[PDB]
Amino acid sequence: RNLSALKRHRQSLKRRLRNKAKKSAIKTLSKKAIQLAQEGKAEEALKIMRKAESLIDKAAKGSTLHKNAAARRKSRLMRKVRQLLEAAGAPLIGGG
Amino acid sequence: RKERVARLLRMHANHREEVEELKAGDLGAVVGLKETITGDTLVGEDAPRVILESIEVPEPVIDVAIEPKTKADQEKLSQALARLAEEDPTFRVSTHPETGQTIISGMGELHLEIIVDRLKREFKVDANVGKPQVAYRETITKPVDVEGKFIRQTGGRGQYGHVKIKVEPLPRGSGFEFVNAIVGGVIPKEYIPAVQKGIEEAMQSGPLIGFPVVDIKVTLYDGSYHEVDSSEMAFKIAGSMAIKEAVQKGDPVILEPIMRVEVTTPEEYMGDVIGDLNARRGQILGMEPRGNAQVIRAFVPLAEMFGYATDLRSKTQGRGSFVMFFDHYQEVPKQVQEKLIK
Amino acid sequence: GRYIGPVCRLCRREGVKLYLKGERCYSPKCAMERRPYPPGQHGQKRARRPSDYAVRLREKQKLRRIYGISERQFRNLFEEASKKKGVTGSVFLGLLESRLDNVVYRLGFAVSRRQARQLVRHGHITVNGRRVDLPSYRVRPGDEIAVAEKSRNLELIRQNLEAMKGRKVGPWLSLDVEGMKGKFLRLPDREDLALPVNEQLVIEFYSR
RNA sequence: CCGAGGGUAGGGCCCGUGACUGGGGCGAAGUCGUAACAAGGUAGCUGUACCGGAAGGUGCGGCUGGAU
RNA sequence: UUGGAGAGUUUGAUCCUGGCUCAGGGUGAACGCUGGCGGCGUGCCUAAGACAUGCAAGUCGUGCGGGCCGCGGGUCCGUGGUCAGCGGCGGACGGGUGAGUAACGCGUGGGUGACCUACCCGGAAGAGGGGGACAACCCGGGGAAACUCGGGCUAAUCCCCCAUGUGGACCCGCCCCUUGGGGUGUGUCCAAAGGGCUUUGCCCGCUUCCGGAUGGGCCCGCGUCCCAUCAGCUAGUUGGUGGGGUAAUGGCCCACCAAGGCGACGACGGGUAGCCGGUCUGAGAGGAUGGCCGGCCACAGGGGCACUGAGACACGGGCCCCACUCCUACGGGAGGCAGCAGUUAGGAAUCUUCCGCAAUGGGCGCAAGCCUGACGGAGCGACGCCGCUUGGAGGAAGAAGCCCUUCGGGGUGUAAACUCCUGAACCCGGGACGAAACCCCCGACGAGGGGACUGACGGUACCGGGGUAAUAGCGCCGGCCAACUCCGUGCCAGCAGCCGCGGUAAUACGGAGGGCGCGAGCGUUACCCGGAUUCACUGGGCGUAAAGGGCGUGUAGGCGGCCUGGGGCGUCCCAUGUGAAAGACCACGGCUCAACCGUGGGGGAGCGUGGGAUACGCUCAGGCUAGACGG
Ligand code: SF4
Ligand SMILES: [Mg+2]
Ligand SMILES: [Mg+2]
Ligand SMILES: [Mg+2]
Ligand SMILES: [Mg+2]
Ligand SMILES: [Mg+2]
Ligand SMILES: [Mg+2]
Ligand SMILES: [Mg+2]
Ligand SMILES: [Mg+2]
Ligand SMILES: [Mg+2]
Ligand SMILES: [Mg+2]
Ligand SMILES: [Mg+2]
Ligand SMILES: [Mg+2]
Ligand SMILES: [Mg+2]
Ligand SMILES: [Mg+2]
Ligand SMILES: [Mg+2]
Ligand SMILES: [Mg+2]
Ligand SMILES: [Mg+2]
Ligand SMILES: [Mg+2]
Ligand SMILES: [Mg+2]
Ligand SMILES: [Mg+2]
Ligand SMILES: [Mg+2]
Ligand SMILES: [Mg+2]
Ligand SMILES: [Mg+2]
Ligand SMILES: [Mg+2]
Ligand SMILES: [Mg+2]
Ligand SMILES: [Mg+2]
Ligand SMILES: [Mg+2]
Ligand SMILES: [Mg+2]
Ligand SMILES: [Mg+2]
Ligand SMILES: [Mg+2]
Ligand SMILES: [Mg+2]
Ligand SMILES: [Mg+2]
Ligand SMILES: [Mg+2]
Ligand SMILES: [Mg+2]
Ligand SMILES: [Mg+2]
Ligand SMILES: [Mg+2]
Ligand SMILES: [Mg+2]
Ligand SMILES: [Mg+2]
Ligand SMILES: [Mg+2]
Ligand SMILES: [Mg+2]
Ligand SMILES: [Mg+2]
Ligand SMILES: [Mg+2]
Ligand SMILES: [Mg+2]
Ligand SMILES: [Mg+2]
Ligand SMILES: [Mg+2]
Ligand SMILES: [Mg+2]
Ligand SMILES: [Mg+2]
Ligand SMILES: [Mg+2]
Ligand SMILES: [Mg+2]
Ligand SMILES: [Mg+2]
Ligand SMILES: [Mg+2]
Ligand SMILES: [Mg+2]
Ligand SMILES: [Mg+2]
Ligand SMILES: [Mg+2]
Ligand SMILES: [Mg+2]
Ligand SMILES: [Mg+2]
Ligand SMILES: [Mg+2]
Ligand SMILES: [Mg+2]
Ligand SMILES: [Mg+2]
Ligand SMILES: [Mg+2]
Ligand SMILES: [Mg+2]
Ligand SMILES: [Mg+2]
Ligand SMILES: [Mg+2]
Ligand SMILES: [Mg+2]
Ligand SMILES: [Mg+2]
Ligand SMILES: [Mg+2]
Ligand SMILES: [Mg+2]
Ligand SMILES: [Mg+2]
Ligand SMILES: [Mg+2]
Ligand SMILES: [Mg+2]
Ligand SMILES: [Mg+2]
Ligand SMILES: [Mg+2]
Ligand SMILES: [Mg+2]
Ligand SMILES: [Mg+2]
Ligand SMILES: [Mg+2]
Ligand SMILES: [Mg+2]
Ligand SMILES: [Mg+2]
Ligand SMILES: [Mg+2]
Ligand SMILES: [Mg+2]
Ligand SMILES: [Mg+2]
Ligand SMILES: [Mg+2]
Ligand SMILES: [Mg+2]
Ligand SMILES: [Mg+2]
Ligand SMILES: [Mg+2]
Ligand SMILES: [Mg+2]
Ligand SMILES: [Mg+2]
Ligand SMILES: [Mg+2]
Ligand SMILES: [Mg+2]
Ligand SMILES: [Mg+2]
Ligand SMILES: [Mg+2]
Ligand SMILES: [Mg+2]
Ligand SMILES: [Mg+2]
Ligand SMILES: [Mg+2]
Ligand SMILES: [Mg+2]
Ligand SMILES: [Mg+2]
Ligand SMILES: [Mg+2]
Ligand SMILES: [Mg+2]
Ligand SMILES: [Mg+2]
Ligand SMILES: [Mg+2]
Ligand SMILES: [Mg+2]
Ligand SMILES: [Mg+2]
Ligand SMILES: [Mg+2]
Ligand SMILES: [Mg+2]
Ligand SMILES: [Mg+2]
Ligand SMILES: [Mg+2]
Ligand SMILES: [Mg+2]
Ligand SMILES: [Mg+2]
Ligand SMILES: [Mg+2]
Ligand SMILES: [Mg+2]
Ligand SMILES: [Mg+2]
Ligand SMILES: [Mg+2]
Ligand SMILES: [Mg+2]
Ligand SMILES: [Mg+2]
Ligand SMILES: [Mg+2]
Ligand SMILES: [Mg+2]
Ligand SMILES: [Mg+2]
Ligand SMILES: [Mg+2]
Ligand SMILES: [Mg+2]
Ligand SMILES: [Mg+2]
Ligand SMILES: [Mg+2]
Ligand SMILES: [Mg+2]
Ligand SMILES: [Mg+2]
Ligand SMILES: [Mg+2]
Ligand SMILES: [Mg+2]
Ligand SMILES: [Mg+2]
Ligand SMILES: [Mg+2]
Ligand SMILES: [Mg+2]
Ligand SMILES: [Mg+2]
Ligand SMILES: [Mg+2]
Ligand SMILES: [Mg+2]
Ligand SMILES: [Mg+2]
Ligand SMILES: [Mg+2]
Ligand SMILES: [Mg+2]
Ligand SMILES: [Mg+2]
Ligand SMILES: [Mg+2]
Ligand SMILES: [Mg+2]
Ligand SMILES: [Mg+2]
Ligand SMILES: [Mg+2]
Ligand SMILES: [Mg+2]
Ligand SMILES: [Mg+2]
Ligand SMILES: [Mg+2]
Ligand SMILES: [Mg+2]
Ligand SMILES: [Mg+2]
Ligand SMILES: [Mg+2]
Ligand SMILES: [Mg+2]
Ligand SMILES: [Mg+2]
Ligand SMILES: [Mg+2]
Ligand SMILES: [Mg+2]
Ligand SMILES: [Mg+2]
Ligand SMILES: [Mg+2]
Ligand SMILES: [Mg+2]
Ligand SMILES: [Mg+2]
Ligand SMILES: [Mg+2]
Ligand SMILES: [Mg+2]
Ligand SMILES: [Mg+2]
Ligand SMILES: [Mg+2]
Ligand SMILES: [Mg+2]
Ligand SMILES: [Mg+2]
Ligand SMILES: [Mg+2]
Repeated sequence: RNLSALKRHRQSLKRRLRNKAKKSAIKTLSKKAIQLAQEGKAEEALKIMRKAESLIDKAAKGSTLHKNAAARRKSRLMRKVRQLLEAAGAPLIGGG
Repeated sequence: RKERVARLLRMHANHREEVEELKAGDLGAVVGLKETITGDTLVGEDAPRVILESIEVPEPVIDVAIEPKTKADQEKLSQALARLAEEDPTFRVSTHPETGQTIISGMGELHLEIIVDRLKREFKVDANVGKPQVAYRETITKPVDVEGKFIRQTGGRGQYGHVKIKVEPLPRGSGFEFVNAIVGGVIPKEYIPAVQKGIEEAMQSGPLIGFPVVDIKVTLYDGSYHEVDSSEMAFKIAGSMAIKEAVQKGDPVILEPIMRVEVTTPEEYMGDVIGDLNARRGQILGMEPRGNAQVIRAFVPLAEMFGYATDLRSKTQGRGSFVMFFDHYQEVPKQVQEKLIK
Repeated sequence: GRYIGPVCRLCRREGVKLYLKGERCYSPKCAMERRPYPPGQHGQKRARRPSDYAVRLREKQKLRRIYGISERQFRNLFEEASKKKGVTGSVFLGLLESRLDNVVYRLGFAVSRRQARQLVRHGHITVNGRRVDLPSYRVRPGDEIAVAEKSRNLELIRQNLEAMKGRKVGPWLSLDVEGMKGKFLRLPDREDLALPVNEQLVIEFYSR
């Protein structure tokens, strides 16, 4: 008939909302940067890609992501973008 | 068996009440008693493990006297029904004061047919009985007050008993009330248990028909004594000379025991059963259906309830039945009153 | 609890003299001195040959009723020496003789073991200072049984120390009269004691 | 998209039960006859096939755990 | 070498097979008769049926700002409480049950170069600037309630951005290793928070990074019950590739290609079942068994599900569905006792709606303290075990009474009465251990001394003093099997575990006298093992007793001659790691003994690793003719 479990439940909802936020922008930008990586659009795909990498590690700082999760998402994105830009080169600018 | 008294509860008009303690004399509800039914005796853990019999009245209404015939096997009779006293405690076995004989009380014909049968065929018992069962009782109408002087002081061997009691009418079914109302101590302290034995021994016989008297109230209040002469066998007969005479003086009037019957006669033989039930001193109470068929219920005195065993056969062609149970007491009309005394 | 029943029936049923009434036994007023046949309606009848089980049965009870001990404790003492090393049919009697109430009987402090028990149970016996009211107590070698100070002034232990001015104790026991104290020396041998009990038959029975 | 469950359809196994029925067991002073144990009065047993109120008989082949 | 017993019964009698039955020990027991005390245990096995009420998880004012209150006044501040709210930390432990599961679920030994770990511990580094919101609060609609909704103001250890990179992470190089292990170079990306006191000082915090410690995940070899009257099973099914997802491997999930995977060494299917430590029986072997206590798993009314998070797909958190129940002001809304007690039903049966946080342990905290049905105690029940009491001594050639009797006597029986003696209980006084740590003082909030406070059990145990003879019942008494007569009964009434008793002399039935056996217990029923060598490995059989297949051929399968060698799989030896604790074993010791409890010793089996031996079995090679085939 009481107990701060509802207090606890109240907070978990706030964390659920903030967590579901970052992950969406992660996907939104990671997917976009891979699209322009197939386009190439070489520079225009690293710009977005850096912003993604930041969000990968910005979430991992808290409870939104574990470090391995960051390490994983960072590994794939750099990989799947590379092989895309192997169709027509031009590595500019920085990023790898 | 033991049981756990836990919650002690009381009930109110609007809600419930849990309390901590219940005092003597009071009543209430107690939660936790698992295997307890009504009419059960509950005492404390280390307390006198006693039955509260309390729920009184057995009560014998049929008197069947038995004769031990001849002669040396009389002590097996008193030992035969002794095996049934601790086995069946509803009927009684008490000898008659006047006339002198054992009368085996009981509850009914079937109750005092199986006692007669089993004894004759399991215990031999050299005996053969009557016997009616009219077992009348007698009582008074107005309060009495007499004395019982039992004095013999013309020699030098005891005998001095002076006992004055007040015998007043107590409602029918109430029983016997004895109280000690001595002012100071005009009678010694030891001769109170023994004056009561002359009051109750005289009450074993009647003045009119010689049958026990009930529904009175003896109040011992005064009486003199002599220090050396008075004996414990001197105050007893002093309490009998004042009981055979108080109840004999103050308006002694008669009474009897009535019974209630429920006859399950087919409706075709109702008027035959009805008209005769009333000529059997009957006061009808109503009829109801049952096996279709129909049941009829009235109040009939036991005296006019002998032929009715086989009379329901004569009427209903053998299609009716009954049960019959005792009920209460009353005052027979002066037509049968003034003629029973013979 | 314990037996508390008549005891001269026992010596009759056994066919032996199980000294248990104490002083009364030595006198010719003893039941056995008078009636040797077992009790009951058919005592004087010429006995019929017992079976081997009857033989071993009548041996086991003979031992028990000498010490006065319930079957449980009697068997547990038996089942103890068996679970132990060495010969069981010996250390059993030892553990029987290591009982405090039995030691009180051999140190003269009592006329009979039946009597010694009460004296133990009534706190009138202390061992090594510690007041010990336990008859089931088991005594080890290296101990000094004694009567309590607040129990030295009794008109009954006197007459039993005064009887023990003359009599001598066994090999495995020490006594100190006037000073009313004892001393447990060692655990006995089957030659130290010679109870009328063939101890083999007691072990021969419990195997069944 | 998947999804608890709901519903439609069709199946499999198990348990309880059913008018009626088929034999089986325990009984015992019966009705019926008297097959096996003696060559049991037709030597017995046997697989089979047929028939017979019933045990059983009979045909074919087999076995001796069949007697002289 | 510490360990092993059999009986009765098929016949006129014998011997055998062989079934039947009994003696023994055991329980979470229960039922009958009886029932005094203490201790330590233990007590819904049936309905994982439903549950009234209470209690079972919470804490920090030394993280933030408010409503009120007391306190010192100039309604200003300060401060102390207090109430929720925001924000931490815990709620994932601790407690219960035995439903489900025949499975890596458990047990046992490993593997992770395929992984994670909060608080704690160690080392290295760092804490500089900005920005923002939602509750409380006032204002407002609705409701019986549950209470929700809307608008605006605002604080931080709440959130966001920039800087800093000792480091870390990721792409591809490049180096040593070898499964994704360790570096390094370039590009890219990321840290943060403050509070408190005595103050250029500590203290509790915070941040990224490497290490330990502990706790796991995952995977593997071996072990793990009944039915073959279950014989064939399977489309994510078996394998590849690509990707998704996860801390991480993986058909785990998804698209596609391939045609595979398992099975008489029991697949598939059906029945039952939580598994081990152990417990009990047992000469051992083996059998049965899993309450209590410790370890693991599973479930939290039946289900599906994700969220928060270090950790749950969460017993007393949330969402949905279903069966059930209840509240109501009928508009609607609430609940989950296989937590601790308790109720109800079912049943042969299983308990107090108790006390305490004094100890122990846990959570939060600087500390004081606060929470704790974990835990420590108390209550009930002879349920179990263990100790104890109902008295000890004297006391007749033997009271009475009852029983038997050749009427001479015998039996109960030293038993009682009786004399002496002690003193269970009760009464009186004293009064525990468990309790010394946290903390206050010195020192340095360290080390080391010194100091105070606190006891549920409990005025209990125990100690002192006084002190009375103070409960005995049950089963048997034909043979097994110990213990005998009398009367009643007349194939009746009844006993009976087996063989069998009772038809007018019943040691067998019922009673009595007498006797045997146990004792606060004794008998019974139910079940496990034993005897049962009667499923026979130890350790049985098959001519007539139960049992050779009707008879051949041959598949798998089991088994295999002589000589020498190579390997070393079985096998054997040593060493080592492992075999938790508890128990059991032996020793000693603590509660007056014991039961119970503690200290210490001692191992095994089996498995891991390393070493060795080479007979026997195996295996690769060589060789012989005695088996077998053939001319
Ligand atoms: S008195 Fe005699 S017969 Fe009786 S117990 Fe003592 S020694 Fe035995
Ligand atoms: Mg709730
Ligand atoms: Mg709610
Ligand atoms: Mg909280
Ligand atoms: Mg989108
Ligand atoms: Mg490549
Ligand atoms: Mg009419
Ligand atoms: Mg004698
Ligand atoms: Mg031994
Ligand atoms: Mg032994
Ligand atoms: Mg004294
Ligand atoms: Mg004394
Ligand atoms: Mg034995
Ligand atoms: Mg579906
Ligand atoms: Mg549905
Ligand atoms: Mg469906
Ligand atoms: Mg259907
Ligand atoms: Mg169907
Ligand atoms: Mg029918
Ligand atoms: Mg028949
Ligand atoms: Mg013929
Ligand atoms: Mg013939
Ligand atoms: Mg013939
Ligand atoms: Mg034929
Ligand atoms: Mg013919
Ligand atoms: Mg022959
Ligand atoms: Mg040895
Ligand atoms: Mg035989
Ligand atoms: Mg025969
Ligand atoms: Mg015979
Ligand atoms: Mg014989
Ligand atoms: Mg048994
Ligand atoms: Mg009982
Ligand atoms: Mg009783
Ligand atoms: Mg207890
Ligand atoms: Mg229940
Ligand atoms: Mg709790
Ligand atoms: Mg005030
Ligand atoms: Mg002021
Ligand atoms: Mg103010
Ligand atoms: Mg608060
Ligand atoms: Mg919890
Ligand atoms: Mg648990
Ligand atoms: Mg428990
Ligand atoms: Mg448990
Ligand atoms: Mg079960
Ligand atoms: Mg299965
Ligand atoms: Mg299977
Ligand atoms: Mg494993
Ligand atoms: Mg397996
Ligand atoms: Mg491991
Ligand atoms: Mg791994
Ligand atoms: Mg630590
Ligand atoms: Mg600056
Ligand atoms: Mg700063
Ligand atoms: Mg700042
Ligand atoms: Mg309203
Ligand atoms: Mg309102
Ligand atoms: Mg709400
Ligand atoms: Mg600000
Ligand atoms: Mg490599
Ligand atoms: Mg940055
Ligand atoms: Mg940081
Ligand atoms: Mg900052
Ligand atoms: Mg300063
Ligand atoms: Mg590092
Ligand atoms: Mg099956
Ligand atoms: Mg399918
Ligand atoms: Mg697929
Ligand atoms: Mg794959
Ligand atoms: Mg699968
Ligand atoms: Mg293909
Ligand atoms: Mg397989
Ligand atoms: Mg189950
Ligand atoms: Mg054996
Ligand atoms: Mg098992
Ligand atoms: Mg368990
Ligand atoms: Mg349980
Ligand atoms: Mg447990
Ligand atoms: Mg779970
Ligand atoms: Mg439930
Ligand atoms: Mg649910
Ligand atoms: Mg569920
Ligand atoms: Mg849940
Ligand atoms: Mg609950
Ligand atoms: Mg929870
Ligand atoms: Mg309602
Ligand atoms: Mg309510
Ligand atoms: Mg309304
Ligand atoms: Mg309304
Ligand atoms: Mg609605
Ligand atoms: Mg709602
Ligand atoms: Mg409910
Ligand atoms: Mg409880
Ligand atoms: Mg409960
Ligand atoms: Mg109940
Ligand atoms: Mg029921
Ligand atoms: Mg029941
Ligand atoms: Mg019931
Ligand atoms: Mg209960
Ligand atoms: Mg505590
Ligand atoms: Mg604590
Ligand atoms: Mg407890
Ligand atoms: Mg007890
Ligand atoms: Mg005991
Ligand atoms: Mg004599
Ligand atoms: Mg003579
Ligand atoms: Mg004689
Ligand atoms: Mg005596
Ligand atoms: Mg006398
Ligand atoms: Mg005393
Ligand atoms: Mg404290
Ligand atoms: Mg602390
Ligand atoms: Mg300290
Ligand atoms: Mg106290
Ligand atoms: Mg106590
Ligand atoms: Mg003193
Ligand atoms: Mg005295
Ligand atoms: Mg007495
Ligand atoms: Mg006496
Ligand atoms: Mg007496
Ligand atoms: Mg008493
Ligand atoms: Mg017996
Ligand atoms: Mg006998
Ligand atoms: Mg005998
Ligand atoms: Mg004789
Ligand atoms: Mg008789
Ligand atoms: Mg009997
Ligand atoms: Mg016979
Ligand atoms: Mg007779
Ligand atoms: Mg018998
Ligand atoms: Mg008899
Ligand atoms: Mg058996
Ligand atoms: Mg045996
Ligand atoms: Mg044996
Ligand atoms: Mg066997
Ligand atoms: Mg045999
Ligand atoms: Mg064999
Ligand atoms: Mg055999
Ligand atoms: Mg044969
Ligand atoms: Mg064939
Ligand atoms: Mg062949
Ligand atoms: Mg072959
Ligand atoms: Mg070979
Ligand atoms: Mg081979
Ligand atoms: Mg070789
Ligand atoms: Mg090898
Ligand atoms: Mg080893
Ligand atoms: Mg080893
Ligand atoms: Mg161990
Ligand atoms: Mg130990
Ligand atoms: Mg040892
Ligand atoms: Mg001690
Ligand atoms: Mg050890
Ligand atoms: Mg050792
Ligand atoms: Mg060994
Ligand atoms: Mg070799
Ligand atoms: Mg070699
Ligand atoms: Mg060769
Ligand atoms: Mg040849």
